[PDB]
Amino acid sequence: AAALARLGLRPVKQVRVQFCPFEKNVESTRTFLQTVSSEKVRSTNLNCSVIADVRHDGSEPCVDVLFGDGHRLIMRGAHLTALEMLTAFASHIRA
Amino acid sequence: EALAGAPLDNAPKEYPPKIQQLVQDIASLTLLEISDLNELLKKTLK
Amino acid sequence: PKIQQLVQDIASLTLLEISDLNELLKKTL
Amino acid sequence: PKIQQLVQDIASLTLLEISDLNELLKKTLK
Amino acid sequence: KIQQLVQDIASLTLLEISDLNELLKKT
Amino acid sequence: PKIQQLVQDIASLTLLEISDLNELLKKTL
Amino acid sequence: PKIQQLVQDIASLTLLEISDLNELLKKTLK
Amino acid sequence: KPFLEDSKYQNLLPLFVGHNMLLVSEEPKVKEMVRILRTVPFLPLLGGCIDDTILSRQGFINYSKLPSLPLVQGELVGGLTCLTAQTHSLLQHQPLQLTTLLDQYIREQ
Repeated sequence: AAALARLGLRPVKQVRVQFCPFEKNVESTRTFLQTVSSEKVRSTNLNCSVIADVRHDGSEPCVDVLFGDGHRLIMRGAHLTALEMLTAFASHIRA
Repeated sequence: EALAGAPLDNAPKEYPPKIQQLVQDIASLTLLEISDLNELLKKTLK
Repeated sequence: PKIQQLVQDIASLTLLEISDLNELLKKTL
Repeated sequence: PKIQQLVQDIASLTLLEISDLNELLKKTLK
Repeated sequence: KIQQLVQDIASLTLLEISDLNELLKKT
Repeated sequence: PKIQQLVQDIASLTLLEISDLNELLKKTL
Repeated sequence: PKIQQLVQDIASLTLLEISDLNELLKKTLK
Repeated sequence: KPFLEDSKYQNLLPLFVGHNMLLVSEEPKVKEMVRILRTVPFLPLLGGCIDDTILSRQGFINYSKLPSLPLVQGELVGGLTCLTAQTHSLLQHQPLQLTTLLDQYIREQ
């Protein structure tokens, strides 16, 4: 979270987190939400909009990231660790 | 015993067996029995 | 027939059989 | 009783007979 | 008589009543 | 009494006569 | 059964359950 | 976790992963909490339990859109008596059909 705080969310304009709470394989994505929805990272720019769209219907967990440019980052965190997702996100932001 | 509710979003509204038995009893019962049931229901609430 | 006798028959009739009476009456009338 | 015999009995009765049917049936249930 | 005509349909059976409206629809 | 002349009575008679039929029918039925 | 105990059962169930009752009668009746 | 692992409400165990909180109320006042959560999108309503039955966020919004109890309780009696009401209406309509037809013929004439 501190690493993401240092590396501000300048290029990204929108982030969306979708998960099924009853599903056993969502905890990672939930952790990701916990990291991305903090003041330390959110107060870098108010251009970013964090949306949490939690659903009950059986579906694969996934997070969506919209950049200012043509960059588009979707990743399914069903079998992805939170730390791995954060590192990948940071690398994509670096561009 | 657990509720085990909300099996699926698209589930066609599955019902417990307990809620089903009273429905069958009302249908089998005659109108005279239903008439007293309706009057008592009206007395309780309107 | 008798008005009172038919009323008792409807009262003793079950709910499913009640649904049958209206369908038959509608087709005839 | 029988479903068929009730239908013909109601049809056979006149409107005044049905008028008394309506009052008695409503009073039974209210 | 107006009352007599009213009494006629009043004393008619349901089957004859069902014939009345159908005949009315035709003409 | 016969079904035939009731229908002819309804159509042939004037509007004020058929109006009197309705008000009599309300109190009977 | 008993007329009274049926009345208490209907009121005892909450909104979610009695909502199923209303739609259940529609499919069985009509 | 130990409390709910041996209870009726063992279906809420997957809900409790990571940071969690419980919004508790004697009465189901869902509409206002929903409308104030709408302000801050990042907050997810994971689920819960109302009137001894479990429910999801989709179910929560369905319950919020739902009307109150007393009108449904009253309509229960109407639904029960609908069969008798339909039979009475079918008995009524045959004599009433003649009066309606006469009234229509007044317009035609």
